[PDB]
Amino acid sequence: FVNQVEALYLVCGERGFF
Amino acid sequence: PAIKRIGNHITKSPEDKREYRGLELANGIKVLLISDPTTDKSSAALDVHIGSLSDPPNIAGLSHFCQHMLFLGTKKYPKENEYSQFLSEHAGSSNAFTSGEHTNYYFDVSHEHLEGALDRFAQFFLCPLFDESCKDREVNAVDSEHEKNVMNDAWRLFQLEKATGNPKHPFSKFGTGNKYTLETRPNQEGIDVRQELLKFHSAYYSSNLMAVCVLGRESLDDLTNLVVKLFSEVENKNVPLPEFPEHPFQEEHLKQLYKIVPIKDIRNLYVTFPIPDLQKYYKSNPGHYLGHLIGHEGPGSLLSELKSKGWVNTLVGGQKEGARGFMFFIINVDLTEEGLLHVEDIILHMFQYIQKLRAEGPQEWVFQECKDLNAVAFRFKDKERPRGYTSKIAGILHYYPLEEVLTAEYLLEEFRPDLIEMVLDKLRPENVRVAIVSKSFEGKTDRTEEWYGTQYKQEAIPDEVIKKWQNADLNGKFKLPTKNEFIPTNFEILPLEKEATPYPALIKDTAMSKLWFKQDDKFFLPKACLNFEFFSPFAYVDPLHCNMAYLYLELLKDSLNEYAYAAELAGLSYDLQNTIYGMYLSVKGYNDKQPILLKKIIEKMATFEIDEKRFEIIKEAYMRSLNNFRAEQPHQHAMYYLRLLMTEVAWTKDELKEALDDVTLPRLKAFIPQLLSRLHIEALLHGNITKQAALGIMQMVEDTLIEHAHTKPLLPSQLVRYREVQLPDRGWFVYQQRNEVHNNCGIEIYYQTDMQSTSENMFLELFCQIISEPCFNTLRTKEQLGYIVFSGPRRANGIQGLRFIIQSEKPPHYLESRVEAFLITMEKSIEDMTEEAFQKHIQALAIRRLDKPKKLSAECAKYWGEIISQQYNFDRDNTEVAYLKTLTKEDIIKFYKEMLAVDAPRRHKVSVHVLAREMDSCPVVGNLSQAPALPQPEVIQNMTEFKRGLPLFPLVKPHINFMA
Repeated sequence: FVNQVEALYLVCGERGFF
Repeated sequence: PAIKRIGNHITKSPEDKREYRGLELANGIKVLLISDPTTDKSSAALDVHIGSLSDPPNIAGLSHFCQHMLFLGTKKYPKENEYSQFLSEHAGSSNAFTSGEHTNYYFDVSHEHLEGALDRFAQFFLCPLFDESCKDREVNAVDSEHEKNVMNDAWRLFQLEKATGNPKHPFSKFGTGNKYTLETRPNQEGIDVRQELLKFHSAYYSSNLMAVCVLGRESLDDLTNLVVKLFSEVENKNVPLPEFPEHPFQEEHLKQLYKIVPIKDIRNLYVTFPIPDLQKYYKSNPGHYLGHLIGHEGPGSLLSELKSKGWVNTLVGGQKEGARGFMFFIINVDLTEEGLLHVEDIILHMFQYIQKLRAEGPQEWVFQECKDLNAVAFRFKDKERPRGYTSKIAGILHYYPLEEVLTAEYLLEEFRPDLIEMVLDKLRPENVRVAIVSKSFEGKTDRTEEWYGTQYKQEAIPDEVIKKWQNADLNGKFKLPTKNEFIPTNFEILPLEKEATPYPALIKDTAMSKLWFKQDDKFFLPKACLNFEFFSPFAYVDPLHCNMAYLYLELLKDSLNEYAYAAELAGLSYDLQNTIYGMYLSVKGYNDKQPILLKKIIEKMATFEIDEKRFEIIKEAYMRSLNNFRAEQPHQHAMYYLRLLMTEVAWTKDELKEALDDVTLPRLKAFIPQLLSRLHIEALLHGNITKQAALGIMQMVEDTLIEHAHTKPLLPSQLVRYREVQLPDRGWFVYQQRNEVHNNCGIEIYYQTDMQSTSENMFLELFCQIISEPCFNTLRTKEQLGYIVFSGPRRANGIQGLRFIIQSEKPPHYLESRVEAFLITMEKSIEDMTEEAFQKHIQALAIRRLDKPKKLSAECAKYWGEIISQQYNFDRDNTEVAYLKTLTKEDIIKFYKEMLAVDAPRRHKVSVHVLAREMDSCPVVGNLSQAPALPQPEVIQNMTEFKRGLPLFPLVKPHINFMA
């Protein structure tokens, strides 16, 4: 498929299952 | 006066009813105002055009650190959590991110409090405090954030690429930062980080490098006055926009091969080509044209051939952002065991395909097909959620004129074959970079990346290899894509039926299938959502059957891929996956050709013929996938274990891979017919469709299964659902495990309450709303236990409760005590809060629960949630909120005293402790607020024994929904 930089956040808002 | 220019008409989609006004303030800030008289939540976002790429060489992570600090207080609002607390009490939320060239801040909130939120927000860019005390605490949050990425393969590769380019180029910088770079090293060098933060903010947070986007119910004129009043005061330093004309990869960085050792057992090949910045050619996107062709997955594609040879399973190609002045073009693929032995050949094929493009020359019909498709997509674009919408717009206001921001990255304009040839001319062997990731290189590397410790090796590619690639001739197997036949043409919105219902209606109720239907009555777009749940006990009967159900569906999607890719490009999508109760199938997109795709899928699953090669390859990838879970984060393991402990039936990863080896082609072929022989189908068809059409689709699915699979109705007594384990009053259990990859601890605390019900739901949700903000501010901001600190409700199998999740370097038992101390603080905080504050929370929850969906898929998901959980409470929000508004402060206190308090008579607690890699052992039980004394927990040593020794909750009763 077509490609469509890792960026850092202030918080993770949802905790998730994975 | 305070305004320098008011843009002309902002080109928008005709289906878009929101109002737009673009303008540029006298200080240079580019603004996009958005009025939506219906929005339940208003939102604002501001993007500063500078990022980690501008970090001082001796203070890595400074720009990211600045981003964190801006939330901890301003002169106008000193309280370090005044911002987050205000949003919390007004149904709002906020976050921000830092990239190489951008720092984006955004929030949303009840439409009634836009000004109050925006005021507090604007202060971030006017008078930040950068309080010394906050700085010393929050640095731990940054360190913890980096810590969780240290063992993440994606980040390791991300930083490794930077480390293999020009060391003098800012591209080589470490942008996350950590305690060493932000505290330890600076202190040693005699640097004052506080001053540096202020200096950085002062020098770069200039209005000329800022873009803002605000969305609310107010009119454009009122929004204009609001923005001017709060942002025109931002100072303009006329800062030059950072430019990076010299590409990070120079000659000495080309024709290089990198062999890398991954953490997870993954096999990948990364091919990179340095290219000029193509951003200014956005009107024709030559880079996306080449990506479209190179990354295509239809017949004749590079992927199809690489897969046929059994070398790769997936592929992504196209341009990759760099920064102002430089970009990359990539072709990445995963590798099969054989593919890893034929890397040179794979790359040769890559160049043969590229040579095919050169020989055929740029194809205008291809460009036109995409152009027309993008035009259709832009026109019928789903309405976006405010928060994400403003954040995105704030970012692109930096690259496109005010009038073009909405259409910019959507519509294609002119075909530029010359630019395409220009980029294509860069995709040659002499300027290629190759990286191979595989565990097979372990013990064979000689270099270590300083920031993550990545083990790897660098070698120059032999000239004879480069030369062979340069001589790549044409391969008869490679062809240009054929005309896409899935392009939608019928966009008529069928008129609302006279018997149309506001909620889904049961229009079919037989043993074979239960059909829920609702004709879209809000969005009026030529789209539909077709959701199907196929029930069968043979999908999860045991580990072996779970593996086969997965493998079966995975193999089916793999054989349908070439065919489905085209549909996907034409906005027609589908999802097929195995569940603990059977199979899940969802078709979404333009309703036009949905029937064709659906029929194909059902036909295929009922007449599927397995390909041995594909089977062995996918099975091998599945085995690693199961094993790779050991490399997941501590909090991920915690949630995983809790799930296994609390659910009646749940097969572990270990049980699944142990049974995998026994999955043989013959057994899989026998499995399919058995799986489809008996089923029950519960569906939800929602969108631009009529009752008769709905009944028509269902009949087709049934008929296809009956004709090819001889499928028959399942018995109602067979329609079994799993129960949640019922914990004993005053009980406390602890399950402990270790994470062998991450050197950090994780923990999840579960306080089971009771079965889901209107009253129980709102007791829990209101309490969660009340402690939400205080939990984050206490456990993270104040105590800095870790970057990841979470609290909230947990719902599973009709049961529910309160959950806390934390990832920290501190041991679980210490974490446990802290959460317990917090609970005592909250208690006190609730008993002392004013009715005013209490009611504010009730209203905050009310708005959150009543916030209406902006698009069909969001509305559908809610209905689907009610059908899947089998509660069918389609009018839940209205009911529950009505009940919510009657709760009093006293009710919440009692709820806490009887269910959650440390000495609560009905406390039901289980804790999952995930120890850090370097921890050999750890106890399960052990200024700062005072932590209460806890009982001796029962240590769970065997999950099976645990579940067996406890009773199981009953299943929730369905909210009767009478209909034909």
